[PDB]
Amino acid sequence: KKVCVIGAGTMGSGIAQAFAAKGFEVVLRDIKDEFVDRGLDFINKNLSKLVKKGKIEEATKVEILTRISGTVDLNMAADCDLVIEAAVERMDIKKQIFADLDNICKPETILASNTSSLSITEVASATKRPDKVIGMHFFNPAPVMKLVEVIRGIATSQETFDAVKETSIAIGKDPVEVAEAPGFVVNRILIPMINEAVGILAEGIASVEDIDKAMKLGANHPMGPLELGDFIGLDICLAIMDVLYSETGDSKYRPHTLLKKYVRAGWLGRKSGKGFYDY
Amino acid sequence: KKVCVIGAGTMGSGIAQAFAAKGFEVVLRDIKDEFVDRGLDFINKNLSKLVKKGKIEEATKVEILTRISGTVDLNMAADCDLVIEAAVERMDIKKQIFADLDNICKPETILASNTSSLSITEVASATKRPDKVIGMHFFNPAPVMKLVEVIRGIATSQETFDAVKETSIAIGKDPVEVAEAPGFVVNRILIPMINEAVGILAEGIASVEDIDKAMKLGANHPMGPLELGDFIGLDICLAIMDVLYSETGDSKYRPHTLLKKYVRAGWLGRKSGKGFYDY
Amino acid sequence: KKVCVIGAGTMGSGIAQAFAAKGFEVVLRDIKDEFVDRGLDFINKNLSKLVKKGKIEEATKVEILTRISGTVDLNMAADCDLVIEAAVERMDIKKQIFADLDNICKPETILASNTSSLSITEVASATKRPDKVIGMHFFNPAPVMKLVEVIRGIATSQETFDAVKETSIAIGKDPVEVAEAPGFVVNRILIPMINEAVGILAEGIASVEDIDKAMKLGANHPMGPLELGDFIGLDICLAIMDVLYSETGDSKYRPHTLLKKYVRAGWLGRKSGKGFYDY
Amino acid sequence: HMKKVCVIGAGTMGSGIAQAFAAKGFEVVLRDIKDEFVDRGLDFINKNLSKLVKKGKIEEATKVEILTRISGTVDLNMAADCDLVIEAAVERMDIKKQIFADLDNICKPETILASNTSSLSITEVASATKRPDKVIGMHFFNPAPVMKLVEVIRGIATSQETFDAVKETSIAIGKDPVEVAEAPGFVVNRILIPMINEAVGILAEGIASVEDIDKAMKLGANHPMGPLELGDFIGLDICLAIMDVLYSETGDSKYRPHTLLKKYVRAGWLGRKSGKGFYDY
Amino acid sequence: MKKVCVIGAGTMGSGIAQAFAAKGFEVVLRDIKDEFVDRGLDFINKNLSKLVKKGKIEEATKVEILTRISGTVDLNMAADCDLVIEAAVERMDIKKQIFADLDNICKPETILASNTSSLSITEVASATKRPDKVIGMHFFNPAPVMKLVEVIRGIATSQETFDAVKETSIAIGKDPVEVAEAPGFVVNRILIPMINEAVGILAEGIASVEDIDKAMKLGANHPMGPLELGDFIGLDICLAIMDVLYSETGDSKYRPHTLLKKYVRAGWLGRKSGKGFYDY
Amino acid sequence: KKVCVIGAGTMGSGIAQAFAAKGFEVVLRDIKDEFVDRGLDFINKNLSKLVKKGKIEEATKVEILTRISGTVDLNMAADCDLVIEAAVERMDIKKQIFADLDNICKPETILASNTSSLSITEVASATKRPDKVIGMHFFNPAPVMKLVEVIRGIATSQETFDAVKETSIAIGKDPVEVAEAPGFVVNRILIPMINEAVGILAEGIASVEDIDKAMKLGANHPMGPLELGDFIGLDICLAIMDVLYSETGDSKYRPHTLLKKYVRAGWLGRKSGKGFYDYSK
Ligand SMILES: NC(=O)c1ccc[n+]([C@@H]2O[C@H](COP(=O)([O-])OP(=O)(O)OC[C@H]3O[C@@H](n4cnc5c(N)ncnc54)[C@H](O)[C@@H]3O)[C@@H](O)[C@H]2O)c1
Ligand SMILES: NC(=O)c1ccc[n+]([C@@H]2O[C@H](COP(=O)([O-])OP(=O)(O)OC[C@H]3O[C@@H](n4cnc5c(N)ncnc54)[C@H](O)[C@@H]3O)[C@@H](O)[C@H]2O)c1
Repeated sequence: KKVCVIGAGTMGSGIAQAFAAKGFEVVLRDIKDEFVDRGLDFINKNLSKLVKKGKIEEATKVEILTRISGTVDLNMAADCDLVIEAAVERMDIKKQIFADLDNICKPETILASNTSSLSITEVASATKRPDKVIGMHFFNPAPVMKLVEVIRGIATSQETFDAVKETSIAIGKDPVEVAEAPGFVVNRILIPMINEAVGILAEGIASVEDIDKAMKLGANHPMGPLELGDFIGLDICLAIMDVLYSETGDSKYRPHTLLKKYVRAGWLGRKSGKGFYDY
Repeated sequence: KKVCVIGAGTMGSGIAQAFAAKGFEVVLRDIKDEFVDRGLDFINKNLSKLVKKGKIEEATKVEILTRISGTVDLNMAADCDLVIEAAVERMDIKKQIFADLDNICKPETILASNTSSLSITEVASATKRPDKVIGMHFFNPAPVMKLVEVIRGIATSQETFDAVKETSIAIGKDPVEVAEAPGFVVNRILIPMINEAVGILAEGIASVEDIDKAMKLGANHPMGPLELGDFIGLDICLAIMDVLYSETGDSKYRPHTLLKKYVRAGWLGRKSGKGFYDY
Repeated sequence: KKVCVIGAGTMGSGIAQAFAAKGFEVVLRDIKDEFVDRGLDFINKNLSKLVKKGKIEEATKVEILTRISGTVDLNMAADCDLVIEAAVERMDIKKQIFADLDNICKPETILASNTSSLSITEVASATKRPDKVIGMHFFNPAPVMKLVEVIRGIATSQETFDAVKETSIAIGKDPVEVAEAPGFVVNRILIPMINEAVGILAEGIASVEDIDKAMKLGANHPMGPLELGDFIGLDICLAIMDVLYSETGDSKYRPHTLLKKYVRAGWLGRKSGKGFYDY
Repeated sequence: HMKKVCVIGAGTMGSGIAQAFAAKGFEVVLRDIKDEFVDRGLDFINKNLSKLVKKGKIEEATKVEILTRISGTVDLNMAADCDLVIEAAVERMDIKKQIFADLDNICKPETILASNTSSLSITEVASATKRPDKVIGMHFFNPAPVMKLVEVIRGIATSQETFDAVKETSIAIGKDPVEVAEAPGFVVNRILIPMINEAVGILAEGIASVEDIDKAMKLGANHPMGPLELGDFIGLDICLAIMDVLYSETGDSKYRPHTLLKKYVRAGWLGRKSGKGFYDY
Repeated sequence: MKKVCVIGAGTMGSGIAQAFAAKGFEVVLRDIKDEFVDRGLDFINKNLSKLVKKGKIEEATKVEILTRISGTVDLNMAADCDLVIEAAVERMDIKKQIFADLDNICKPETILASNTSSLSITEVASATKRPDKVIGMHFFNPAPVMKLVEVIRGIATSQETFDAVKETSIAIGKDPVEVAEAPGFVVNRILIPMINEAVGILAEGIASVEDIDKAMKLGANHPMGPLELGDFIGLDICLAIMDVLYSETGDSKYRPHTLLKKYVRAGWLGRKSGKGFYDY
Repeated sequence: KKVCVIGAGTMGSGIAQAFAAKGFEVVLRDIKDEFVDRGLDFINKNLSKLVKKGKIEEATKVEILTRISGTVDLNMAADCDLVIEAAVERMDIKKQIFADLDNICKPETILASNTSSLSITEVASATKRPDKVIGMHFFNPAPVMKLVEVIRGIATSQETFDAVKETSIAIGKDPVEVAEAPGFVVNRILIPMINEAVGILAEGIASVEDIDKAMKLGANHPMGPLELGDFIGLDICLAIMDVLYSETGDSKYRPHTLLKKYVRAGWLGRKSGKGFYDYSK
């Protein structure tokens, strides 16, 4: 029924749009009016694009925007049935936010995090409602991508998973159940695949462009892995490999040294104008 | 030019079709008439499907079939410009055949292997022609799939590479350059991905179908890794990991114990009615 | 209920004895009279020792020996409800035995292996009743030791597992359910512990006596790890590590070089008069 | 010849160690930084002695004699004339060094300086003193009054004389010492905790249940506890920390802690002490 | 290149300064205070005096060389220099600061090089707006005599920046090699793991310290055995390099041996402490 | 003292020479007359160089050859005091030879192997005189190279070791004591250095020439690792890395895939005219 999204950045704003799009009332919290407005402006822009394409009615864009209430006040979360944290990827911030909501929110509230790399279970333990703590891992762009990885911490109750599953379906998404482990499903498979491509390039086995063509034509992938690395962001790819190696303690997942070098140069991919390809 | 394909199974016959179809004279060789004739039957069937599909006229079918001469006699390769060895077999006898071809063939002839598990360099060393020995890795089905991984043995000359590259383009393919290494590009990246999926299943992190769903929706792939494993054949997948682990000596590429158990059960995927899914 | 034990060595004989002791009619099959009679005579001696010590009455011993019929003829397994193979572990042979038994025996017959190191699943694939093949792993001495690790191949049915579980209880054993994996439970944990001790010794960290004393007093174990290795047999300990490393592909389970050296010396422990200690 | 010992850190382990010495005719000092800690340690010793009285293991008067040999304090200088000092305090290296450096200045030269640490380098601690030849590990097992094993840990500069002296003292207080050249996990932890970590791996992959793993080990290897219940008994946080040290020190992924063990610890499911680990309590 | 600034008046810095002045180049030698600069200049004066005394150069040659070296504390004196060499061993945070400051101060042509092998040149270069002009130039002690320079290219280092540094290296009598930035470059990447391996052999009682060293000297014709070499380099240094190799690669192949850790922890660092694998 | 060398190949002939130059009586055995004469020629030819460069007198050359008798009869080993096997690097054959020698030779005979790669302990176990079996690892060229790695099997006696140490000194060598382990000392350290260089090359970090120059100038080595590889032979280098990986079970010692590719090409180094460098052209 009523949802709070903590953080009005790229994912936060998209998650807010996704719920609001399906008739849910949405509180959207950030820490300065400027940041809130930036999120509302971004949603508004997305929704204009959709009206412009004839995909929705102008009245629908308005109905959706009116369902979203921006705020800088964390107490606005208190009567919400679901909170989705999409803040900065920093463990102490996660834990601080969840501990506080645990006190601010009514007992029934489910507390979810969109985190890619941090332990749901650890986050849960900072609260006295671990049974109600869960991961809800959306994919960019949140309004469009149907996949949600529903991450169960070891103490996440079946009741909590079931409600989030149903809520996920209710907003037009296709949820999958994942017991907490490093990289969940998608990143666990995909990022090492990008890291493997780096390895091939580093040893002069083939060129950036041949590696990518080989994967596109040979495995029927939409993008080649290096192109994909650039799209996701090489700093993100590296941080993910760092967590896989760190969490597993298995050198299997060691990020390649050439990857480290690209990142240290600021050659992060599309968003910096340069990565494995020049933009 | 004129080309010889050695091996009249589905890959060999397919490759011969791809050349004949582009105006090249082709000698298809296998070890007895009944293998040769089966392969020509297979090709005939393939070209028959393409008339019904509307893509070519029956006349063209006939013309394509006239360019292909079946034989048991390896001496018919003597004046060929390119010889493509496609018969899956042991290193000991592949070496013989390349050595045999080295004596038989005119000095211009390039000797190519379709292998993906054996060393191109090692095979080349059984000939006095190592600068003219090269890998040409086609993808199933050979007539339609555009990718060719052109595999350079350490002695393969730039001349030999450039000729095979241009020949590849002449038959409608999109060649990539690959220095010989374990798994080339496609397998080196793709198979460990399937192996990774096995690992996630094995630790009860997610079900078979949620793993595949997550990869299809999350990474926009047309098949999930486990479903893909069943399609390739889990025996084939295991054998590839075996090669990667054996060649690298890096336990990063260790095949998962669970994959070994599926294969020892004869649960090979589609071809046996059962793998990670049952059919 | 009627059981067949294949292999009149120490373990096979002990197994036959445990079954006979609990009311089961038992066929004991080996490849030659000499081995069969040696088996029966080992069981006689065990039972006579128990009489002498006053644990069983003479008439109990006589009844027990009556329930065991020695034979060299595998067709005597034909109507047994359970067959337990306890011959020496060579996959090619074990597969032959299991295939033969598959044709000889009635369809209800469950086929069990006492192997510690060969794949139950792979053995099962040699038969047309993979759902009736299973591991039953006994501990020396079988008449005395309570544990049975019941090893499910990936195709072993619930019904087959439930029947073996009940039978184990019926013979006064305490079965545990183990999905097939390298080392099952006990060896998977115990041998690497012995291997670890060897490493400590090899780096001069502590003496043989102090390593074993530390573990006895510190972990409340009845034998220290090196003693235990000597008791089990160092050749046996090394073969298990070899299997763990070979199946996992994880160098976590590499056997220590010092252990290899002891075994190559013939310094196997108690059975040779010398291992980590002198006997 | 040692007859006066100072124990530093009045927790479970330090108080157990003070009691083991007090019970065997040493003059014992027990130091902590706050009287509250000291008093609590005394209460803990009082309590274990009372349980022995009540079991009929010892007379009440014996208990009163034992308690009299122990003098609590917060003044570090009370260690000055001790023949032996056993530090059993916080496991943080920089503070441990400071303690040992101060003891080095405070103590007569004959005084042997020991640590009960399981995780930190004796060699490294010794290097903060001018008496590295007289620094040593004396690793006790909980409960210290009952368990006979002591792992006597030699730093690379520990002298034969220092070891001999600690060896014969251990034998004098009724303990059974073993000699261990410093390395990660000494003997017991180095072998035992990886057994526990291995059980977690078996569990994680659905190979067998918690109860079946433990039964298999108890019956199959003739152990009194299974690895998973033993982890719960030791404390899964303690188990994870040790694995962490083994992996960190060796740099060998052979000793990587299982990811599932990490998840139990992160949940606060530490075993008996939290009412939940691999089993419910 | 006419004018070079060397930052750091320690042994390494002063040595590099000397090598440049000896070959005709004008040099600015910079450090943090006058005492250090003067110490460095006295060190150089002494080296050159040794060369005069042994008959390698004439007194007037020594004087000429010394006059090409100007000493300072002020980093602004590097502004018109064509090459800057940051010699002092730094923390990453300070290094980045220094390079960022040089980037703002110097004329746009100036190439900014680092002698310091432990840190990523690519990472340092990202602290400036001239990453194309940031490079590694790794000398060997003593820098006036040792011919080898490992010229380390950051991933953004331009062909023009490398070519200039290669040419300058040859102009000062050195023998440069090209190295793409990677952990341990060439020399340390091969050499230090060899020492580490020796330690593993020692730890398992396979052979004694002396027999290990004898074996390598006589069997592989090495000038020093691995264990005495460890002592000469400094075992703390050796450990720190293995730490970097393991940390950067993430491969257990390069794990420092636990016995090496114990020697360092004891303060038994080798010659510099009077004791390592040998007693000095 | 009488010595028997099994194998008149490069190493055996060299070893035989080294013993006869120091006054020992030598029996040199191979399986055909042709191979014996080949060995004796090779020795004669080496000694002729030592004369024609004034290193020894013509009379010394003759004395030396006189102390050597070629044979095809293994029974000529029977009364020798030391047998050195330098035949063929196959475990079955070493076992076979040593089993037979154990029966043929008098009880006092010490049985030594020149093997680089095979277990001394295992070879010794095919005899009933394991206390008398040992490794004597010579370096090419055996007559010149001073180092000998004396390899103790786990059963090799102190007596046997000291005898072989004394004999090693007596023939003007500098022996070192090595407890059996993969690669002994020299190869265990040296070959992975070469393997490491290969990895630097494979990743485009530096060229062949620059790698070797870096090592020569930077480490004061006479040869760089890649040219050293070519000199030793890349097949030999790969076979050693294979043994290290095989015996240790540790990926630390995995041979680089690039090395494997060079060897498969027949680019083995100097012996084939091409390895990391071009020699023949
Ligand atoms: N970006 C992606 O593609 C992606 C994909 C999947 C998951 N995630 C996860 O989502 C999170 C990152 O989201 P993003 O990419 O939108 O980041 P972002 O930097 O775009 O937005 C973060 C926002 O959080 C706000 N914030 C910081 N502290 C806060 C607090 N205490 N309360 C409320 N708001 C606060 C910031 O002001 C900022 O607007 C991470 O946890 C990441 O793991 C991101
Ligand atoms: N060549 C080297 O530089 C080198 C270096 C280190 C160690 N080794 C060791 O030396 C041994 C041999 O090397 P090599 O270079 O002399 O080989 P080689 O092939 O030059 O000579 C081997 C000789 O052994 C003979 N032989 C085979 N079986 C025999 C038998 N039963 N009795 C007597 N002779 C027999 C052969 O006829 C041949 O003449 C190997 O064990 C090898 O590991 C050699």
